[PDB]
Parts: sequence; C-alpha cells; structure tokens
Amino acid sequence: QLHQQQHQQQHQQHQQHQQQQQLHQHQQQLS
Amino acid sequence: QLHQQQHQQQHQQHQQHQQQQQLHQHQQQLS
Amino acid sequence: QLHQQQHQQQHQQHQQHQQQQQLHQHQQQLS
Amino acid sequence: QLHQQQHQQQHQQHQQHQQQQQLHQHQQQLS
Amino acid sequence: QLHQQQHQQQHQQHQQHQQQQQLHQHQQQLS
Amino acid sequence: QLHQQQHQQQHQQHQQHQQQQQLHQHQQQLS
Amino acid sequence: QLHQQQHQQQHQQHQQHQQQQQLHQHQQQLS
Amino acid sequence: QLHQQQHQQQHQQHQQHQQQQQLHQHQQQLS
Amino acid sequence: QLHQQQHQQQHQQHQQHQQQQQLHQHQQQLS
Repeated sequence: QLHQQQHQQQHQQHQQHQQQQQLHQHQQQLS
Repeated sequence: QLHQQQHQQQHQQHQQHQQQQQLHQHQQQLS
Repeated sequence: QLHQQQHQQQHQQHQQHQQQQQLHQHQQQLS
Repeated sequence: QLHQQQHQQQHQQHQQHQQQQQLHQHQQQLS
Repeated sequence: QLHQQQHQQQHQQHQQHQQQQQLHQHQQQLS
Repeated sequence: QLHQQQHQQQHQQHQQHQQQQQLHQHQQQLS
Repeated sequence: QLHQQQHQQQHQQHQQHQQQQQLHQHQQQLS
Repeated sequence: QLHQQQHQQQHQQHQQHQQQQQLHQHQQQLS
Repeated sequence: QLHQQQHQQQHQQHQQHQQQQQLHQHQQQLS
C-alpha cells in the first residue's frame, strides 16, 4: 500500500501594481 | 506501507509594487 | 512502515517595492 | 497647498539587437 | 505648503546586443 | 514650508554585449 | 581574401517540464 | 588572407524540471 | 595570413530541478 498527498496554496489580498508577476505551482508523482 | 505528505503555502497582504515578482512552488515524490 | 512529512510557509504583510523578488519553495521525497 | 511633480525619460539611438528588451516607467502619487 | 519634485533619465547611444536588457524607472510620493 | 528634490541619471555610449543588463532607478518621498 | 564561418547547435532529448524555457542563437558578422 | 571560425554546442539528455531555463549562444566577428 | 578558431561546449545528463538555470556561450573576434 502507497499513499502520496501534495497540496499547494497561494493567497493574495489588498494588492496593487503586481505587474509582470508570475505564480507557478508545479507537482509530480512517480512509481 | 508508505505515506508521503507535502504541503506549501504563500500568503501575501496589503502589498504594492510587486513588479517582476516570482512565486515558485515545486514538488516531487518518487518510489 | 514509513511516514515522510514536509511543510513550507512564506507569509508577507504591509509590504512595498518588492521588485524583482523571488520566493522559491522546493520539495523532494525518495524511496 | 500641495504640489507634486514626477518626470521620467528613456531616450535610445543607433541601436541593434535589443531583443527581449523591457523599458518600464512606473509612477504613483498619494494623499 | 509642500513641494515634491522627482526626475529620472536613461539615455543610450551607438549600442548593439542589449539582449534581455531591463530599464526600470520607479517613483512614489506620499502624504 | 518643505521642498524635496530627487534627480537620477544613467547615460551609456558606444556599448556592445550589454546582455542580461539591469538599470534600476528607484525613488520615494514621505511626509 | 576573407573567410568567416559561424556554427551553433542546441540538442535536447528525453526532456519533461521545460516550462518558460528560452533557447537563443545569435550571430553577427561585419566588414 | 584572414580565416575566422566560431563553434558553439549545448547538448542536454534525460532532463526534468528545467523551469525558467535559459540557453544563450552569442557570436560576433569584425574587420 | 591570420587564423582564429573558437570552440565552446556545454554537455548535461541525468539532470533534475535545473530551475532558474543559465547557460551563456559568448564569443568575439576582431581585426
């Protein structure tokens, strides 16, 4: 038996001038 | 039996001038 | 039996001029 | 009485191969 | 009475291979 | 009475191979 | 008599997740 | 008589997660 | 008589997580 959990979060609030911004979320699982 | 948990968080608030900003979240699991 | 927990956090508040900023979160688990 | 002046200039001449170039002009005023 | 002056200049001439170049001009004024 | 002057200059000439170059001009004034 | 040779090569194989990748090949010759 | 040879090579194999990667090849010849 | 040879090589294999990587190859020849 194998279990594999991955969780990612990006929260943002009251923001201004987020020019040329990048948010990257990247996930891989192998067997 | 194998368990593998990964968790990532980025919180941001009251922000200004986040120009050319990068948020990277990267995850890998192998067996 | 094997357990493997990884946790990462980046909190930011009342910020200004975070130009050319980088937040990197990187995780790997192997067996 | 309040006065607030902002001025920005970018001049370029006899140029070649300005590939993936970025010119950013950014201005804010508050009260 | 309040006065607030900001001035920025970027001049460039006879240039070649300005690849992946960045010119940033950033200004803020508060009260 | 309050006066606040800020001045910035970047001059460049006869240049070659300014790859991955960055010119940053940053200004703030408060009261 | 003048001879001027320029050669560039980029080979890639068995690849994954080449996100936001850049391959630049740049050539100039003058007289 | 003048001869001028330039050669560049980038080989890559069995790769993963080459995110925000840059390969730059740059060549100039003058007379 | 003038001869001018330039050679550059970058080989990479079995790689992972080459994030924000840069490979630069730069060549100039003058007369």
